[PDB]
Amino acid sequence: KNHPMLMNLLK
Amino acid sequence: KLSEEQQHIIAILLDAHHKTYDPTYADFRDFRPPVRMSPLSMLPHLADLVSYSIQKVIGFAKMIPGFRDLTSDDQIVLLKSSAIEVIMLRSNQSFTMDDMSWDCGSQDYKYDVTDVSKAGHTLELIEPLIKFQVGLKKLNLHEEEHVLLMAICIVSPDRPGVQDAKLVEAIQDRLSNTLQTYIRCRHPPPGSHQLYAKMIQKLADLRSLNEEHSKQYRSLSFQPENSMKLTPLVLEVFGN
Ligand SMILES: CCC[Si@](C)(c1ccc(OC[C@@H](O)CCC(=O)O)c(C)c1)c1ccc(OCC(O)(CC)CC)c(C)c1
Repeated sequence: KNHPMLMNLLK
Repeated sequence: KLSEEQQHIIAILLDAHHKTYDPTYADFRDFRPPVRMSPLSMLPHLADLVSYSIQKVIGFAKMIPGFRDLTSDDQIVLLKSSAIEVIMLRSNQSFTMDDMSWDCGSQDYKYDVTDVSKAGHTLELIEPLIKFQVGLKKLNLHEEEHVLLMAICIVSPDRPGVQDAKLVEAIQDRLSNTLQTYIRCRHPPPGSHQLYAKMIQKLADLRSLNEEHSKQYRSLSFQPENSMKLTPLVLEVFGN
C-alpha cells in the first residue's frame, strides 16, 4: 500500500 | 507550426533520455550473472536488469513537462501502471532485427526469446512482444518521436487509480499535440504516412502486453522461491 522506494526516487 | 513551446518540450525530452539511457551499458557488470548453460536460470540477472531499468524510467518521468505538477499519489499510479510498457518501448533501442534479439553491447548481455523464457515467461507474452519490437523498429522513429511516445505512455489519464484525470489528460494533450505537429512538420514522407495513428496503435499494443506480463508476473511471483530472486523495487512496482 506504501511505495516508499518509488516515492523516494520521485523526490 | 511547431511552436517554440513545442520545440522546448522536445528539447527537454531528448535531454531527459540522454541523461537516463546509457548506450555503453557499463552498469550491467553490477547485475547478478546471466546463467544460460528447467530452472529459471536467467531470473536473477533479468530481475536486476528490470530493476535498473525501472530506476531509469522514473528518472525520465520526473523530467516530463508537467509531470511534477501532479500529486505524489498520481505520479505513483502512473509509474506503477506504465513502467512495464516503457521498459518494452525503451528496449527497442537495443533490439536488432538481424536475429530478433536485444543486443546490449556484448555476448553476455545479448538476450533472445530463450532468455526471456528462462525468467519464467511463455510464448503468450513472448510472441506478441517480438511482434511489437519488430513493428516498432519498422516505424524507424526519429529520436524525437521515440521520446515523445515514452512520455505520452507515462502520462495516460485512463490508468487505474488515477485521481486527477483531467490534469493528467491536459498534460498528455500537450505532448500528443507536440508529436502530431512534429510528424507533420519534420518527418518527410513516405515515412510520415499515418505515423501518428501507427504510434497510438503501439500504445494499445502495450496495454495488451502489460495485461499479459502482469498475469504471468502474478503467477511467477506467487511462488516464494521466485519472489526471493526479485529485487525490492520490482516487488514494490510490479507487485507483491
Ligand atoms: C530478455 C530481455 C527482454 Si526484456 C523486454 C529487456 C531487454 C532489455 C532491457 O534493457 C535494455 C535497456 O533499455 C536498458 C537500459 C535502460 O533502460 O536504461 C530491459 C530492461 C528489458 C525483459 C525481460 C524480463 C522481464 O521481466 C521478468 C519478470 O517479469 C520476471 C518475474 C520481472 C523481473 C521484463 C519485464 C523485460
